[PDB]
Amino acid sequence: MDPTIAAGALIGGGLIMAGGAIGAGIGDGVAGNALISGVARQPEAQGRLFTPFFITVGLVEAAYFINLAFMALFVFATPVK
Amino acid sequence: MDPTIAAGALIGGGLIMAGGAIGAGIGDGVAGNALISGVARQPEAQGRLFTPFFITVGLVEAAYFINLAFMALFVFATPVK
Amino acid sequence: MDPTIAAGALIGGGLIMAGGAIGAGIGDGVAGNALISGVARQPEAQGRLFTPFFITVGLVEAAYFINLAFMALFVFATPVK
Amino acid sequence: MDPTIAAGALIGGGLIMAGGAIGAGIGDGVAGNALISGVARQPEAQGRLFTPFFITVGLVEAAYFINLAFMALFVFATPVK
Amino acid sequence: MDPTIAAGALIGGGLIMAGGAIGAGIGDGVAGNALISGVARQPEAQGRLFTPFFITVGLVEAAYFINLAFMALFVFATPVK
Amino acid sequence: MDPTIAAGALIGGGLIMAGGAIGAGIGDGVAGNALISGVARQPEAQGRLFTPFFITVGLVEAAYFINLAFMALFVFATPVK
Amino acid sequence: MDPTIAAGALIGGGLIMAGGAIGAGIGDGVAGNALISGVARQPEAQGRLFTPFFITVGLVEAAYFINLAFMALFVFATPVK
Amino acid sequence: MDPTIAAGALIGGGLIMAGGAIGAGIGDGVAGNALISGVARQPEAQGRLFTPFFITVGLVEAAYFINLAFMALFVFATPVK
Amino acid sequence: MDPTIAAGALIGGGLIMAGGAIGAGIGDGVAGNALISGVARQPEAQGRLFTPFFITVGLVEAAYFINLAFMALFVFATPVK
Amino acid sequence: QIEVGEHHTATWLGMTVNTDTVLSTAIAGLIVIALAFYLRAKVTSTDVPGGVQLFFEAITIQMRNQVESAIGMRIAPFVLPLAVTIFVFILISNWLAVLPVQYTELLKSAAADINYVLALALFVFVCYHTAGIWRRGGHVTLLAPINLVEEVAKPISLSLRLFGNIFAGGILVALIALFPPYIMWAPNAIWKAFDLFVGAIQAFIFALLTILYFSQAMEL
Ligand SMILES: COc1cc([C@](O)(CCN(C)C)[C@@H](c2cc3cc(Br)ccc3nc2OC)c2cccc(OC)c2F)cc(OC)n1
Ligand SMILES: COc1cc([C@](O)(CCN(C)C)[C@@H](c2cc3cc(Br)ccc3nc2OC)c2cccc(OC)c2F)cc(OC)n1
Ligand SMILES: COc1cc([C@](O)(CCN(C)C)[C@@H](c2cc3cc(Br)ccc3nc2OC)c2cccc(OC)c2F)cc(OC)n1
Ligand SMILES: COc1cc([C@](O)(CCN(C)C)[C@@H](c2cc3cc(Br)ccc3nc2OC)c2cccc(OC)c2F)cc(OC)n1
Ligand SMILES: COc1cc([C@](O)(CCN(C)C)[C@@H](c2cc3cc(Br)ccc3nc2OC)c2cccc(OC)c2F)cc(OC)n1
Ligand SMILES: COc1cc([C@](O)(CCN(C)C)[C@@H](c2cc3cc(Br)ccc3nc2OC)c2cccc(OC)c2F)cc(OC)n1
Ligand SMILES: COc1cc([C@](O)(CCN(C)C)[C@@H](c2cc3cc(Br)ccc3nc2OC)c2cccc(OC)c2F)cc(OC)n1
Repeated sequence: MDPTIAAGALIGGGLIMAGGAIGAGIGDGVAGNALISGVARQPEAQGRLFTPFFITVGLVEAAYFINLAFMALFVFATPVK
Repeated sequence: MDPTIAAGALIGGGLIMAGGAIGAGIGDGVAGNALISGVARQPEAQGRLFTPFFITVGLVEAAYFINLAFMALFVFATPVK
Repeated sequence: MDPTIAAGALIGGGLIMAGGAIGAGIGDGVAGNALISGVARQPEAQGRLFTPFFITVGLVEAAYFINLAFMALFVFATPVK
Repeated sequence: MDPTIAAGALIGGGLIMAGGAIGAGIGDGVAGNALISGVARQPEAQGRLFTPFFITVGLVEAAYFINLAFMALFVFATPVK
Repeated sequence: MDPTIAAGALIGGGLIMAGGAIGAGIGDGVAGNALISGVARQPEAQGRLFTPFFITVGLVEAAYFINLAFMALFVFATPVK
Repeated sequence: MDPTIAAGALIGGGLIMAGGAIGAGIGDGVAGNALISGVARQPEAQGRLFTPFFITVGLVEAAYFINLAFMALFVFATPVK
Repeated sequence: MDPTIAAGALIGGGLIMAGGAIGAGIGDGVAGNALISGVARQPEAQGRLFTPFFITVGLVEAAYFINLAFMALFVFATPVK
Repeated sequence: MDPTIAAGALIGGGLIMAGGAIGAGIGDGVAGNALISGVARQPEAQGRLFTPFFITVGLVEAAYFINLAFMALFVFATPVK
Repeated sequence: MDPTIAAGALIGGGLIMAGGAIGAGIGDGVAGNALISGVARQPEAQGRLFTPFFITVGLVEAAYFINLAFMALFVFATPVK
Repeated sequence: QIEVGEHHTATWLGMTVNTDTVLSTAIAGLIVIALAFYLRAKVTSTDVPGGVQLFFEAITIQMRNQVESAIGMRIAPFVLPLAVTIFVFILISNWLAVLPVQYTELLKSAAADINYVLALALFVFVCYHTAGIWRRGGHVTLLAPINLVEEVAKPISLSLRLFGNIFAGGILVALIALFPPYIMWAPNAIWKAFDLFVGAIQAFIFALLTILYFSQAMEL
């Protein structure tokens, strides 16, 4: 029956957003854990830590955004149908 | 007929909220660990540390809330029928 | 018809509680490692350290409790049917 | 049929106990690491450190016991049947 | 038909022992890390450090044994049948 | 029939992009953490710390892109057919 | 028929071995990270550091090989059949 | 019935590259973390710090390439067919 | 018929190689992270740091290549039919 | 297509025995004893040592450092010779797999069969148990069950890690054969390169765990 594909898109799309949330969630923590520490150690450096922080968050959030794109391709398009 | 899609929606939504609470719980923990450590080292620092903390908790909680919105979209409003 | 949707509810609820317990059990374990470390280095800090701690655990426990609510919604209310 | 609900409930209970085990284990390991480190660095500290340690373990252990309870409620008293 | 419940019980045991071993192994690793670091920092502490260590390993292992009990309770004396 | 292969690509292709994002999102976090601290310790190091940082992020992002490609090969080529 | 239990033993046993390798391969690392660092700081300590090391690894490897025993029991000797 | 082993090959090959990209992404991340830290500490040690770096990365890549070879065995040369 | 067992062998062998690569890859990170750092603290300690490094790797990689052995027993020589 | 590690066999005392494994372990043993005779004939003392003597002495003093760091050499001197064979008998036992034979090949390494590693690991077990009983007849009593497993898990993990770490090669040498021969050389090359590293690191850890397990046996 063809509805097995839909179920494969919902389960599979569910994995693409489960892995993405573990990517951003921790990737931004392990990155912010540094910024909160750098601003503890040296307050006047808060202006310059945002470049390394938004590079590393920029890369980590790209992994989430791309995933979210493909999840939409999985669930609203279903390429194999 | 619907039932394999309904099971796939529930399992897909389950994956999205499983990965969501892992991303949320561990990112908040690792961000909060640096907050508590900054307040340990420097009692005067608390007001400055809250900025970096709530930036990182924002970037984290967005990823959980977006997963919660997509689980709700799968479970209450299946896109594929 | 209905029993396979009953399966999807039980497995989906199981995933939600599995991810909730991983995110929460580690979250408190990490945020708590800073409390134990701070109170080891500075016994005098124990009064202040509970404010940032109980913020972080709060946010962490929110991710557990929201998942616990959505597992109860999956297994008792079973939305798609 | 009921056996399919039986397999669903068994896999659901397995997931609930599995995520519970991971959470409790790694949380006790990480909170325990700070306790062992505090007792290494400050020889007198073991008395004070058992308050932060049994707070953080008390939370972590809860997230286990709750999953244990819910696991039994899944296998002995299947909510969906 | 029993074979479905049999496979359910086997995958449930598979999940319970996968989670219990991830938790116990990583908990023992992270507790053992602090023990070796304490002995390499303050060798005079080597007598006391077993106390906090075997508390924390005691909690980490309890999470294993229970699981190991219940996995046998799924696999040899299956609750649902 | 053939649908059982289709979902087999959608599920399996999802898994490839799930472990892909957990790989990149955490990797760029744990590499990025060591750049933010470095720059937080001496701002004039941001010039040279990019030489190791973008190497690691290179390696890491390879482990992502390869999974990305392979996901397309699962969803747009379906090899086993 | 029996082939559903057979597959149930391969997937159940596959999980036991996946969780055993994650738990042990990381533990033996997180513990070893101590050892190396100790030897990097006080080479004179090398001879004593193997005592708390192989205690922790003695616990960790057991959690691998008990999982190997239960996987072997599942796959060679399917208890419910 | 070839499609059933086809879908099993795809889910197995998907798991192989899910675990591969997590092992690769996080291993290179944690190694490059130490590389960036050590190059921030002693900028002159860069030329030396690559020889303990390109070993670990090297080693890690083995455990990625072997999964990539076994993925090709599952997908292009499926063992039982 | 045979195809359900052979699909179970591919999924279940895939899990054994997925958890293998995660445990090894991350292990040889957390161990290498202690080697590089060591060779950054005393840039002439490398010579001896190989003695505890290749011990820890030998323990870690074991948990992967024991999985790979048993994966060939799952994939080519399925103990059940 | 690919198949698991089957064997040619012969029956010598009612029990069947593998024809290779026994052949390739004999080829390793004769080369080891051939180096032992050649070195013992070439041996220097007041003059400068050649390549084989400076190699085997570096191994013997590496083992001496390990054993004398672990236990007093007055108590347990025999664990040094037992440890260097466990290094070098195993080292050559892996290295010979680098030379190309395949076309299915008989020349798989001695550790690509479980019987070899079981005999070595079980021998090491009874040896360190006899060491423990010789001295008289863990670090916490209440851990008896783990200290119960230790006595199984030491020989079982020794054998299984040596088997798994080498059996993977015995499979991968066949896997790359499925690729076109005019492009298969490069991954074959890389893997052949890594083979030596894993063979050496594996010989190293088995010898070191043998020493460190002996140290733990002959305690007090
Ligand atoms: C759809 O639901 C969202 C999504 C998103 C994001 O995808 C990030 C999700 N994170 C916050 C958890 C976001 C984004 C994409 C990126 C892409 C690259 Br490549 C690099 C950095 C990136 N950074 C980003 O945000 C920091 C984004 C995307 C599109 C339009 C947007 O503008 C309307 C937009 F903001 C944010 C959001 O806010 C509630 N809701
Ligand atoms: C629906 O179930 C919830 C959800 C939520 C939250 O999603 C937090 C969930 N985590 C703590 C587990 C929350 C939230 C959304 C965010 C969105 C972005 Br974009 C950025 C930061 C965000 N931060 C947030 O919290 C700090 C939120 C959501 C909706 C309405 C809200 O206002 C009534 C609201 F507060 C809380 C809750 O009750 C505790 N129940
Ligand atoms: C019924 O099973 C439980 C659940 C719970 C909790 O969910 C905690 C779960 N973890 C400790 C394992 C608990 C909880 C919910 C939270 C919600 C937000 Br939003 C923010 C912080 C929260 N913090 C909490 O605890 C610190 C809770 C639950 C229900 C009602 C409550 O009263 C309003 C309530 F407090 C505790 C328990 O017994 C110990 N049994
Ligand atoms: C096949 O089942 C086992 C179990 C075990 C242990 O679980 C250790 C498991 N990990 C170390 C690998 C062991 C154990 C149980 C615990 C229970 C609690 Br509540 C608190 C601390 C505990 N600590 C323990 O040791 C650390 C144990 C188990 C059962 C009976 C026992 O008799 C007393 C017993 F000792 C070892 C084993 O070897 C084959 N096989
Ligand atoms: C039956 O299987 C167990 C379970 C347990 C525990 O769940 C601990 C589980 N961890 C070690 C992994 C335990 C427990 C429950 C908690 C509940 C909350 Br709410 C908050 C803190 C809690 N802390 C706990 O331990 C400190 C517990 C359970 C029941 C009765 C108890 O007696 C009053 C009891 F102590 C222990 C055990 O030992 C054989 N067997
Ligand atoms: C929707 O697919 C993407 C992919 C990508 C990347 O894969 C990065 C993914 N990360 C951020 C999670 C990227 C990439 C591949 C690499 C490959 C190797 Br081997 C080594 C370094 C690599 N570094 C990279 O960038 C850091 C990339 C790939 C292709 C074209 C590109 O040009 C547009 C391109 F930028 C970015 C993206 O943004 C919309 N969308
Ligand atoms: C499309 O599949 C790849 C694979 C790979 C690698 O597997 C590394 C993957 N990481 C960077 C994420 C790589 C590799 C294999 C190794 C094997 C051992 Br045993 C030891 C060290 C090893 N080191 C390596 O590079 C660091 C490799 C493999 C084959 C051909 C290659 O030549 C093109 C080649 F570079 C790179 C790649 O780039 C697009 N695509």
